[PDB]
Amino acid sequence: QQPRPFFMIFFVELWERFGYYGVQGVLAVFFVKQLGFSQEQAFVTFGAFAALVYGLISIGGYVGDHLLGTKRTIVLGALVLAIGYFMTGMSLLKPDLIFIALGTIAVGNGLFKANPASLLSKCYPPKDPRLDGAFTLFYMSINIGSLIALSLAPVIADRFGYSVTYNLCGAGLIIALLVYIACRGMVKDIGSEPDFRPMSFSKLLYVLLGSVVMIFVCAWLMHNVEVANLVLIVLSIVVTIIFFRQNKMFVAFVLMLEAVVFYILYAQMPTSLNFFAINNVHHEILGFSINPVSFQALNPFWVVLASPILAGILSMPMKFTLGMFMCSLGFLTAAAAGMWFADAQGLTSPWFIVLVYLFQSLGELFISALGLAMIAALVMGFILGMWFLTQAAAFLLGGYVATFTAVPDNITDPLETLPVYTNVFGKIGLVTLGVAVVMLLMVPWLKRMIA
Amino acid sequence: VQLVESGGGLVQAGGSLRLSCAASGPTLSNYAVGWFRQAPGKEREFVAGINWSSGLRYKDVVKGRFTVSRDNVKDTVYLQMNSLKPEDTAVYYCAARFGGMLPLQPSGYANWGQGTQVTVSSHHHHH
Ligand SMILES: CCCCCCCCCCCCO[C@@H]1O[C@H](CO)[C@@H](O[C@H]2O[C@H](CO)[C@@H](O)[C@H](O)[C@H]2O)[C@H](O)[C@H]1O
Ligand SMILES: CCCCCCCCCCCC
Ligand SMILES: CCCCCCCCCC
Ligand SMILES: CCCCCCCC
Ligand SMILES: CCCCCC
Repeated sequence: QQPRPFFMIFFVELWERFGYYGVQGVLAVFFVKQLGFSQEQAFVTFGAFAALVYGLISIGGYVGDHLLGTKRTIVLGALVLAIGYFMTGMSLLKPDLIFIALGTIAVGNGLFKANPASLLSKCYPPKDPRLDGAFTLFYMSINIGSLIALSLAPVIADRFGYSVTYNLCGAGLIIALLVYIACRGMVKDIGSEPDFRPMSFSKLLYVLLGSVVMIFVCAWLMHNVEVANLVLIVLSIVVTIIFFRQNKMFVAFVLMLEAVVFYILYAQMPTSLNFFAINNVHHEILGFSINPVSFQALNPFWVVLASPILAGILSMPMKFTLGMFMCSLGFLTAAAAGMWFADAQGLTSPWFIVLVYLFQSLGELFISALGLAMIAALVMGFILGMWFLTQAAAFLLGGYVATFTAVPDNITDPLETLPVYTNVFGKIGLVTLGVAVVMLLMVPWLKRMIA
Repeated sequence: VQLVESGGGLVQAGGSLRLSCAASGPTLSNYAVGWFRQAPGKEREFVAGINWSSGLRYKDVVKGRFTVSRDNVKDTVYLQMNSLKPEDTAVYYCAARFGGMLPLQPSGYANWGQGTQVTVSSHHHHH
């Protein structure tokens, strides 16, 4: 149905995302159990890690476009990523390595993330009808890898330990690289312009030096999340001032702020919603016991089922508004489940969490899947950078928000933890409802500006 | 996923016994381990437990007599039962739930040992 290079990009993306989500699904638990962080520390540290992973994406796009070439930057990113995963596995021998290893994952993603999608864009002549389907399938590839990793990585870490889990993340990256190398010939006429000139070693060294520096800067910021907050606040004011100086930008700015709220809520799945599942949900569904950390796999699960369907079925501000209403309902459902539908021992049916994750995933499909693609319609590289920066700020804020659900390690009674989760989730859902209403009220004006 | 209990037996009032729980596959370190007991003609009831981060929970009627503790090297959990009384007589089970919570009812736990009989006799030496 699709050009041959589509299938290579599909499976490279799948395996890279498998590696990443293998880490994300277990990271907060790893912080608490293996490193002895409190739940607050683990949550803010995860926020900083995720912020760095997403905030640097603009650099790897620049490197792929103008310095080394898309295909070269896929290879370099994949190698740095595999090194990071193996460094994380080694961090169990040498714990002092952990932050450096995570910085290496962050920088790796920053080099890698933009480039397979960029490559995929080039596999179709520019007005090929198959493009839309190709990107829906690309997103499904991302979410199949995420589904497998979030299902299995907690089981693997429980049964064999974290070093094996992280080494398997690295192996997933290695097999992404092997699939690329084996299929290299399929993309021989595909790439950005530097891909087809001989590689500039001057530029290659500038990229390796900048990467190493960035690895150390990321490790430092994740260890010191207070200065990370400071840095991002300063960066945001500066970028907003530059943006305002340079009426479709006003619409791009407002849609970006709404996306910020969405990413704050997305950041709860690996942190507060994960520990909500651990502490206050039954670990049995359809008669099968499961690792409660695996409940995170409900996000890609619902995306995989809903993206074809939802591809089959207003315009921008209203789609964004709908997504915000879905997210509101996800957190109100979590709160309601805890307030009214819990056991006398304090436990809720896991079907409430299946529904929470459905709501959250529909929100994802409406906001972030369909976001900077159509922020690019109001504007270009600068706004791309701003989107990633604001999403990094959102993950830092999300980690901070998650700390309101942190439970001390000596609490053992689910009836003590249930009211904390319900209070926080109910207030998140109400604030998000308010945001959705203000979005709705602005839809006519916003939609006017696009005219 | 499968827990083996050991260490039950017969003891006179005021004596002591130690139960131990070990898991074949999953590292027990990630699990809250609760000890339940079922006396003749009653339901399983929570006795005592330790979560994955050394938090402890106890039934009122066993505080000051039972201690739950954990050897994370041997991947083992212990219930030390001192000052035993006839009414501590029961089948004892360890049960394991992932995480930090020790819920009170058997349905909060997915993994269960097979059970060990503990009997406490009113026997005392003749005066
Ligand atoms: C909602 C998302 C569901 C995720 C799907 C899980 C993938 C299947 C797991 C691999 C094959 C099953 O292997 C195993 O099966 C038993 C019962 O089925 C499950 O359960 C057992 O292991 C896990 C973790 O190791 C424990 O938290 C659990 O309480 C224990 O009873 C686990 O899920 C899985 O360790
Ligand atoms: C495709 C040619 C491979 C080029 C690899 C060169 C790596 C240089 C090492 C520089 C050390 C800082
Ligand atoms: C004393 C612990 C120091 C750990 C440093 C780990 C560095 C490994 C480099 C690959
Ligand atoms: C196609 C080969 C890319 C080379 C990049 C490796 C730099 C360490
Ligand atoms: C951008 C909003 C920040 C709020 C921090 C308390």
